[PDB]
Amino acid sequence: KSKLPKPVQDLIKMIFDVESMKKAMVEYEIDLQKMPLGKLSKRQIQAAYSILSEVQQAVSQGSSDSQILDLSNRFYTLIPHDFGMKKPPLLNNADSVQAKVEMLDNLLDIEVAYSLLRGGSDDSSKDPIDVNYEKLKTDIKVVDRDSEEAEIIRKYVKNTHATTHNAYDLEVIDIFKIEREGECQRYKPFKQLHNRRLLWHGSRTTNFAGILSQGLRIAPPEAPVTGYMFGKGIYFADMVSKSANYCHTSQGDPIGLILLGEVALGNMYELKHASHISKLPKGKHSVKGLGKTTPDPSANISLDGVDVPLGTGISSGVNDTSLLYNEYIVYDIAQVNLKYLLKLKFNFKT
Amino acid sequence: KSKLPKPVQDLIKMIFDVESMKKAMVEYEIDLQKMPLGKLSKRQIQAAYSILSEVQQAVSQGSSDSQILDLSNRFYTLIPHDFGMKKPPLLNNADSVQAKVEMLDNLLDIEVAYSLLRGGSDDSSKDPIDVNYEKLKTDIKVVDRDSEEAEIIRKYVKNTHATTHNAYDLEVIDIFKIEREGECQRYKPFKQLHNRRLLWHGSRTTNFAGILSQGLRIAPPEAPVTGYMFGKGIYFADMVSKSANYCHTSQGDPIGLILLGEVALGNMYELKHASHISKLPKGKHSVKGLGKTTPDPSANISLDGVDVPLGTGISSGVNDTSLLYNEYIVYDIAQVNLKYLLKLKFNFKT
Amino acid sequence: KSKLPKPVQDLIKMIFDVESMKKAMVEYEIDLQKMPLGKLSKRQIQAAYSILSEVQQAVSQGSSDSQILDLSNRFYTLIPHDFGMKKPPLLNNADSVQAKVEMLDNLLDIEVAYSLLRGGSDDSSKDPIDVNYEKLKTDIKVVDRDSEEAEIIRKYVKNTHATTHNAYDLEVIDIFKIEREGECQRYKPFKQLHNRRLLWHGSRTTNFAGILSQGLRIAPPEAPVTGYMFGKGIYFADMVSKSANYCHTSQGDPIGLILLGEVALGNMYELKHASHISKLPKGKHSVKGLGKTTPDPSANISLDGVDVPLGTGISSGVNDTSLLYNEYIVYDIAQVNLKYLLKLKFNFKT
Amino acid sequence: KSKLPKPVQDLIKMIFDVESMKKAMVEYEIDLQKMPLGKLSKRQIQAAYSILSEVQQAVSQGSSDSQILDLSNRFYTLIPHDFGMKKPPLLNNADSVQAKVEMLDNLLDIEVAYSLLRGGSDDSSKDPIDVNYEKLKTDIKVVDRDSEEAEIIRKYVKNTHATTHNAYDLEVIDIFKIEREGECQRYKPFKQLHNRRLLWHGSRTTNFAGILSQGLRIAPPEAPVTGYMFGKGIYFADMVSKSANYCHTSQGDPIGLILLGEVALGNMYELKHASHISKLPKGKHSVKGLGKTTPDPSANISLDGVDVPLGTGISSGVNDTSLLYNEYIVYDIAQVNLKYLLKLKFNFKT
Ligand SMILES: NC(=O)c1cccc2ncc(-c3ccc(Cl)cc3)nc12
Ligand SMILES: NC(=O)c1cccc2ncc(-c3ccc(Cl)cc3)nc12
Ligand SMILES: NC(=O)c1cccc2ncc(-c3ccc(Cl)cc3)nc12
Ligand SMILES: NC(=O)c1cccc2ncc(-c3ccc(Cl)cc3)nc12
Repeated sequence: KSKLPKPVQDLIKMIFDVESMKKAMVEYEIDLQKMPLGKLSKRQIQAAYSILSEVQQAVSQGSSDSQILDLSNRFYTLIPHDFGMKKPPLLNNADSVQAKVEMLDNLLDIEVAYSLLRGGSDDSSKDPIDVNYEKLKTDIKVVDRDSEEAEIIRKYVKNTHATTHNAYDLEVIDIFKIEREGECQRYKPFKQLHNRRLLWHGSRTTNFAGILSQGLRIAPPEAPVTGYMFGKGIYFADMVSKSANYCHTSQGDPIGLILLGEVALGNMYELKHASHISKLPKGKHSVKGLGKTTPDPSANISLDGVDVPLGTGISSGVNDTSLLYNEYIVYDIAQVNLKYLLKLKFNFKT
Repeated sequence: KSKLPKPVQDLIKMIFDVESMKKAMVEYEIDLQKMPLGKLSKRQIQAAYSILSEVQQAVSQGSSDSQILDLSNRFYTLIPHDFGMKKPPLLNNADSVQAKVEMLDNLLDIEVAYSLLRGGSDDSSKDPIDVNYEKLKTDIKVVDRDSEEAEIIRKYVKNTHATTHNAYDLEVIDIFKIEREGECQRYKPFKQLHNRRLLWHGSRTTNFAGILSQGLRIAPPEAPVTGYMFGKGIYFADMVSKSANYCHTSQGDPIGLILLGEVALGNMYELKHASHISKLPKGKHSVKGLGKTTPDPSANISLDGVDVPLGTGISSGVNDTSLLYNEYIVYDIAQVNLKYLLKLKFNFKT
Repeated sequence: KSKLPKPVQDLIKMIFDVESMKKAMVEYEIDLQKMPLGKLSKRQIQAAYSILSEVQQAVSQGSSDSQILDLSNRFYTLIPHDFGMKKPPLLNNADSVQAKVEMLDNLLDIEVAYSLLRGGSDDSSKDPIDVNYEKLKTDIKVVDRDSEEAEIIRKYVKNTHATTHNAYDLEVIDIFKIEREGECQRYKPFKQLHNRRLLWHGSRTTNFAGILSQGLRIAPPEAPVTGYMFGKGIYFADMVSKSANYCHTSQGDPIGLILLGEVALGNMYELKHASHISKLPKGKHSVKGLGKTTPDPSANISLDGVDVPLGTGISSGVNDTSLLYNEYIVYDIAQVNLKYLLKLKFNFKT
Repeated sequence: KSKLPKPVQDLIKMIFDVESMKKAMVEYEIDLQKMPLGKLSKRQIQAAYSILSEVQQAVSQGSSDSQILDLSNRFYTLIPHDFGMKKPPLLNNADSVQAKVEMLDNLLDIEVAYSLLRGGSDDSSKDPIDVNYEKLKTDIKVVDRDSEEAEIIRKYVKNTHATTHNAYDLEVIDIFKIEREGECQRYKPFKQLHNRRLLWHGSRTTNFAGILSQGLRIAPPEAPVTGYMFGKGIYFADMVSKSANYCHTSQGDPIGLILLGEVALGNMYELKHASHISKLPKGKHSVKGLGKTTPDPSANISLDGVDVPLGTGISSGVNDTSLLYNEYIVYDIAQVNLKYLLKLKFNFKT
């Protein structure tokens, strides 16, 4: 039925916990009585995403309340909502839509874990976990907290944690040398570039499912342009906390998982002001966003090629930037490979 | 029974309407249970505001994370919210905080209608109505549907209806020549001030009972300063529709109330960009926001010592501004003196 | 000699100083020996204007050394310059191409005072002063150092003398009453507009002959819009010293002339930033640049009606705007009506 | 006579012609009468630097008119000028000082030359050439026209010659391989940095005597930051034409001198908008100005650690940058090792 160490089990389930996946669709106010996990789909969410963009060009170009209104109505039709007896919010405030973008985004992954799990259960193998874990196509290699590799990972978390995120705290618990389904032959031609470094990348536990079926993806095409500060692409941080801030956990759930991986940054194009990048300047490969504080460069290990900014993040010279901390964004899925997949508690400050 | 011309009665009961008030609070995601309508308090609200003002300051300074945490919990608790099955919408985005600034503004009058309501269950000289009528300390004397005034007033409504404001059609149902007791007395000084014209003012119907009672009021000190495009004051539009857009009358409640008052402006301070200010430049008595559309002035009829921009919408010749229509914002509750109240029906083309 | 008040004569002996003309040109580095005073022409200078304009819509719009080099040539050949053994300045520094604008302006005026100065002023009856007077086609009368009028002027002068302009002390020598032949008939329409004030206007003395003959003109079309802060129009001030800084007086020539005209402002367009107006917004009849300082408003007095801003300088509530002091620009020449022409002597601190 | 190859003999005499020195002094209107070479002085020029920056602070911090006038006086009273019969320019244009930064910069070297040229003149043996050659304390050797290096340097020129610089062609009259005494080891410590490359530097001929004897240096402490775009440092280009322009040659004086040095940039703090740097963001070594057009990135030609941008100039993604071409700044003089010296003729068609 099984064999995976306890920590692996406490994981394989979280990934397919069809229960939570519901409490999540609920959080976004969905009428789970017309839009259940069973009738989800990329191609549908995609239509949702597209409606959202036809609303960005709406306000911007200045559109008749009629048009603004129609749009908002279609969106709430192709994506049912359960408000109760309260007036359905408006979608013409940029902030309003962005809220929806975040929503539609966290959804994408969900459609996977289910449709991906709504089958494959026939050849009587082992306990439910094995039949799923197997389809992960990800050798969830195990790591020891008292050997070598992990030894370093310890340092990372501890230091890369911002002073402005003192609303909770971390506590290393599980390290697992995750290894995708041959994403190796993919990230190899992307060695031809300097700048190999391990950065974070947090998310919602309900998401870490498809993050393995076909790793970190970039906002599909139909996504709104002004949806991201540096455009549609994979985002990374050299500050654990900041990336943790993307786990979204409450007092009754101080236990989400994070991830660590290296990207082929090559020659990074660093901005200090928001820009919805479409094409990289010729010669450039990635984009860095200079924040007001940064892992002290004076100190930071490395090896095997990759680099690690694990120095008491101090204040950089940049002082006309909008960001508070750094950001790294590459625009080619094949320009990244996942190495380790942590997980720790968030014991807040209620 | 009653001694108010039929229409004036349908009005008394409409604004002093029991059920609607509760119908209005629920939709705001308020938990009637823990938040009993008969428990609203003038100070209980001003306490809420200040929480918001602190929530937007620290957010516009990327301060700490233990600010939104604590501050968010507090608010939702002071003002009992029943998200039912949804997750408490953190007020971090510094955007959903505005929708909150709004609600309170509303709650303010709701709170006044009630108190004012619950205070005359004693003597019984006439129908409940007439009793609640002597409470608005105002003279609501109907206007002869067929006369100059109606013609003027009605033509005003029709002419300054803006195009981009398509989704609803307007049709005057009845005009009321209101006269708040004493308003005439404090407005007296300001009539020696040049530049005073009839502008519009919309609002939810459950706020009128308190408006006719204590008149138009600025946001309290406690409320944020970045809550209103041009600071805390009494707003006015010269575009009927624009001001009607603030009645929030839906398919279910197709009729709202619009207020026509006389404003002592004088030396206006032009602006094309939103600028949250707390004071006027020397020699400045009001602030005027420039819209790309405005009433043609060559048609500014002068109701004896008062102007009326009944001039059909036209191009102002300004274009680098961020307003599609004008706004007038006074900062002394005395510079105002309401003259007309009107009932209208909204014909939606959704 | 002549039946003209001694004073009126000295004013004439002033404006009609030919030698002082060449002096100007010289200070500009012009080659009199190639461009003799008697060789000036309006089309020349005008055609010179377009070159500067052509540099604008070229220089900053991205250019080629060849062009700037070429256009700079076309310019310097068209208008001779003597720099001696020193490679002549190349037009492409904005501040550089800008002086040429300040240069050309002063030039267009010299030519007018010149062609006028000699067109038929050598008759029997009376001498030159008398003959050249009538050329001015403007009544000129003396005002007494005791007339309520003079007391207003003097008051207006000393009170509105800015504080940054501390490099000289003023002293009114001879006040004069004037009236251009047929300007009243030209100002009659606007004579019935609102907001009329006594604003200043400073100019180089050897320009007056043309002004008292042609009235204050607008920089010809062919001038780059960018060569002027608020588009091409007439400029006035409420700080005597702001327009006085334009009389181009040295110690050699410490006595200058300044104007007090009646301008029909109407609806001003309150701008605090700079823009190169080409068209005006509806209803607008002028533009008023906002400055950090301004005359005290409650100090405004009135002479014959016209609001005169003789109120001691005050800090305005508009601090961010570019201008340190106010400005007024009208774009139709008929909105101005010269009344008083002063004759004051600077006391320098150079 | 001199035992040095004639070509070298020409450069020594050229960069020591006391006449072309004076031609310089006059180029700036400097009064040679009351301000002759022999009277120049390190202390003097420096003191004017302080004044020059006084004009900066006082101008960007405001003040009044009387002060601006006094500082200029103090400047001219220090460095005598002869403005013929023109109006003595006023320094306040915030860039009218820039032209003075240039002057004072030149004056320092011009002064140096003269000083070296007199500390060892009354000697006897060979032509004063070998006498001045040794004073430079820098080995100079001719690079054979058909020397492999020659084909590379020339390639660089013809390739990195900007298209907007079409007001002159370029021909390499001479190529030199110089080696300043001492500079080989004060640079050694920076030979460990990364991104060491060949970059251009163009300056005045009368300026080279000191440059070879003191090496390229950064503006003094007294000197004002406002005089430079990215602060006091040593600048470089990768577009020979860009550096060419700084040789200030004319149809009269067509021959100029430009340098090729290998700068140790390391980790560049890349900007794209004018900024007067003070501190260099941690981890940053140099500064890079981004240009709209740039030497083809995939054409780089490395020479052991030292990269060479000889690729034709094409376009880079950057479009919001304020620059037309790249730029390079190091804020430590020891971070630059001079290598070659070209003597080239310009070819204008004017
Ligand atoms: N993923 C990270 O750890 C992460 C690190 C750093 C910056 C990020 N900026 C935006 C987002 C982001 C998160 C969720 C969604 Cl839906 C869109 C963008 N993530 C980020
Ligand atoms: N209501 C009007 O007639 C009105 C007219 C013009 C401008 C306004 N700007 C802001 C608000 C406003 C609306 C809702 C809330 Cl809660 C606060 C302010 N109202 C306005
Ligand atoms: N003329 C005034 O008295 C005067 C008053 C007020 C503002 C002005 N702004 C610019 C110029 C101005 C002056 C000379 C040149 Cl050549 C161009 C513009 N004059 C002004
Ligand atoms: N030297 C170059 O070829 C050169 C290349 C690139 C940028 C430069 N920016 C400023 C200056 C500069 C140097 C001295 C002075 Cl006085 C003024 C400007 N030179 C530069």
